[PDB]
Amino acid sequence: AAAAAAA
Amino acid sequence: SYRKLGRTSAQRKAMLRDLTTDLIINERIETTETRAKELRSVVEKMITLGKRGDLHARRQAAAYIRNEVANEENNQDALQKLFSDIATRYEERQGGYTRIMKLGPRRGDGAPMAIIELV
Amino acid sequence: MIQQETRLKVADNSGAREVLTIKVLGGSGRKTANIGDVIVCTVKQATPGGVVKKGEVVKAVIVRTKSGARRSDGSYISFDENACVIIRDDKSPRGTRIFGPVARELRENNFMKIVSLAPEVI
Amino acid sequence: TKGILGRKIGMTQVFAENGDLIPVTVIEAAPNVVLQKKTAENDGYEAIQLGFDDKREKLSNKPEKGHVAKAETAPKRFVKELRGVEMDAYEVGQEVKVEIFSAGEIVDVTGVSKGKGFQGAIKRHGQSRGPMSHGSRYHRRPGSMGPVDPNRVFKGKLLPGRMGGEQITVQNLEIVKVDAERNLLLIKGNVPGAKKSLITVKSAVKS
Amino acid sequence: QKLIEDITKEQLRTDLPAFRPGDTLRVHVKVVEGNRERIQIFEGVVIKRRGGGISETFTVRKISYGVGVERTFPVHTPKIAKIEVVRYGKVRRAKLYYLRELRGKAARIKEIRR
Amino acid sequence: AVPFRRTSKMKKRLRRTHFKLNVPGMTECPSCGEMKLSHRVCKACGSYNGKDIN
RNA sequence: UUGGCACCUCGAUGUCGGCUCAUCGCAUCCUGGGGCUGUAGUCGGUCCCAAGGGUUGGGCUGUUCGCCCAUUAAAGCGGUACGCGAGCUGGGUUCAGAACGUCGUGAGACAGUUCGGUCCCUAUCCGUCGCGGGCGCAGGAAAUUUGAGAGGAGCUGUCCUUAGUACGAGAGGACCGGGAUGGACGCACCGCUGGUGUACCAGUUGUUCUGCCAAGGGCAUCGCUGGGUAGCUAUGUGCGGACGGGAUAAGUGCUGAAAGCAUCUAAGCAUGAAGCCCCCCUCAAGAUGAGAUUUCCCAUUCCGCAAGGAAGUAAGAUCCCUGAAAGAUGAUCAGGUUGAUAGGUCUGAGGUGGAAGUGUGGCGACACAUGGAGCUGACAGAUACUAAUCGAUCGAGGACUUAAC
Repeated sequence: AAAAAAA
Repeated sequence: SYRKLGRTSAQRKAMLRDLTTDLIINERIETTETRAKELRSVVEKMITLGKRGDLHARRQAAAYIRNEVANEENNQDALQKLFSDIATRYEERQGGYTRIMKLGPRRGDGAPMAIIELV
Repeated sequence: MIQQETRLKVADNSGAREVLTIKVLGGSGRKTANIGDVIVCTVKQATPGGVVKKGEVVKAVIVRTKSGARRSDGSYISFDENACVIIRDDKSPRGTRIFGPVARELRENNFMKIVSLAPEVI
Repeated sequence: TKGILGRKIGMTQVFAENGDLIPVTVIEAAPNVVLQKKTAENDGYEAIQLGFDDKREKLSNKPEKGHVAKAETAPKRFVKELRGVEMDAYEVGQEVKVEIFSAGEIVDVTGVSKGKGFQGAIKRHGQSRGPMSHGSRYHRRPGSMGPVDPNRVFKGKLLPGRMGGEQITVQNLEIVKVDAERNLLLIKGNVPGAKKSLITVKSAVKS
Repeated sequence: QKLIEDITKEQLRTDLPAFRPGDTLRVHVKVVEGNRERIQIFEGVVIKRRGGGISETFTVRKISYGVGVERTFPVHTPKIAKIEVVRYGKVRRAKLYYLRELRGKAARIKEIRR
Repeated sequence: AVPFRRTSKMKKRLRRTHFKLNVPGMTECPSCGEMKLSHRVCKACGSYNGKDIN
């Protein structure tokens, strides 16, 4: 995973 | 190269026509220095148009002079003023009909002001 | 200024009508050729009666461009169309007849038979 | 070697002996007065000083007036050295003119190129441009500064800055025509610099 | 640019007739084929007249074998031997870029006799 | 785009070395003074070489 | 590369493939120089020396890879967080929806497939690219410069001769040496070819205004359309990688002994590569090792007994102003009233294309003559008509030893 989807 | 003065080209033309005509009636106006430098060449070109005195030069000048009253209780337009007073006043002089005299900076924006007069 | 994927009409009696450029043969290299250069090309449209068929990968030399070819005397020449003549991998043309005007810059190369078969050399 | 230095006027075209058309650059480069001769026993090298385009006494300083007093001439705007000329062959105060160049010779032309101001990497370094579409927000930018491992940018990374105003030498140009009456040199090809700027024309390194 | 004028005044071709950018004329072009130099005639309408003194150029367009040919000469070149104006046309502008797409009668109805 | 460390007082004062502004080109007015900045009309007397032109 | 271990990070080290920019190592793809060949010549095979330069445009697939088309001198392998997301894209992986196949009673699951799916940051410091202000360089200045060092460039194809010669039964076919013409790249500049050119010229539509016709102005993308000066430009033009020196690598050797011979070596001499150090171009004395040449200004006044410190000034420079061949701003350059720096005026170049008014012909729309006319932004040459006024500020009195004077 390690998805860069910071909001 | 001419200046842009922070305006659109249509706004440039309208402001230059307004300043030219307002200098032509009131004979002494106070603007910024760069507006004076852009205005003086156009004003002496229009005085040169008034020098000829023919109908074609007057119709050329009518496309630039705005329709404001020049002399009160006489019904004189500015276009009549170029061909009646300014041309007869500057008949001998060959160019250099305006001078620019600098003033101090303005309070509100630090703009260097200048005095424009017909000489 | 003939490029890859430029469509040229074919100006001889070989049978092809429209051809599509595959590669300019000069160098590694350039993507543009003007006049007198040989290009590898493939036939897109052709007449039913002719030796050259549709889809054949052939070689052709450019004879006309709308780009202004410069000469040493300061003169310029340009056409209203791009045209080329198909050749048998040497500098001899397929067709027995050549239609349309032909630029003089083919004479600087050893392209004598295409110039001799041309109706007008400018 | 030989050379002379002057001002270029502009470009024109001249056809000569055939139908062929030649791009021609016009240079006013005469007269030049020898101001100072550098000697190896005093200066450490051999060179001559050439002065061009003399000016009014109001624009010249007292050291400038005293430096040209030895050559018996007016103070001059442009002074440059030529190295290495055939020593001696010229005395101090002798006028160098355009008759030293014949109209078939091969010369070196140098000068300060035209200024372009602070320009981006695409114009200054010829770098290729990013895509304008398919979602791309990238164009007209210099690129990645390099890898991660040195923790620094290597020296020589091409970046936007001021373009022009540097000395540019164009090699192996040909003189088309020489005008001894009007002090003009006609040179084949393009010459770096703007109009009425200083152009130095020296003989090429043959062969 | 008066110095450029004094340089190139000796090489101006003053025997050429004056022609407007909207008339048809024939150009006698000397070409070197080896060894004999034939003089081919290039009749066609003038399209361009771009000034500049010695840098003046003019463009002549003709239709040859169904393909239009545009050819541009400098005015004062020695390659042109003789210029004869065939007839004078009546045009409204100095650049005739419109008629290179108007084949064929649509150019004839614009290039009327003057 | 985030400062890693705060600027010390000495580095801030070194950066503020060139933040100062210069004395204007002010000269003696020949009519009254004092004083008058160069190439402008005097605000006191309204004169310029040397007529009262306001 | 696939692995093994789990040392560093889970109060975050963004992970594939592409775009942009590159740099480095040869275990070298080509180009350069060689040895052995079962190398007759061209083309080859293998092994050395060599990183200087260059190592492509597509079709398929998210793809690297791979296959194919067409070239090429060749389309080389790898490292740099499988280089590079505070430089860029999210097509695939890897969220939340919905399906197909399979498994599961089921909720649901699948390196099985498909459709769709929010990529933030105003740069503090070091780094890099440019531009300034100080102080130093034992007096103050204006110019011209040597070069310790550093950067840039470094690539090659095709054709003709030699010569259809050497070689070879033939087919085929040179090494070496000359001369042209190209590709890619780079540096300059518009004089041509074009592009652009929002204060240039003309045509034309709708509405409003100058009381009306005529003639014009405003707005409608610069209203639209056709051209176009200067400047900036490439796709345009000119030029470059040329000829060459020194020490060399792999090789080829000469004279020669250890070892009476032999021997490329242990001493002495060569020859030898697109490697190296120069010749080509550029920045360069903050090169604190601060260099060198030419030419000006001079050696005041007052305190401090010595060191030294204040005021005025010379040579010169600056503040302020007119501007661009320059330019974000500084800076640079041309100039400041014994002068052409800018604007205006006049005359021209170029551009546009035949102004207004009048007259003629026609019912009229319109055409013709006056007339290459009128108009013209930065392009030239003349001309002080206007503005660069008067003014002010900074700027040295030259330390001590040693040899001759």
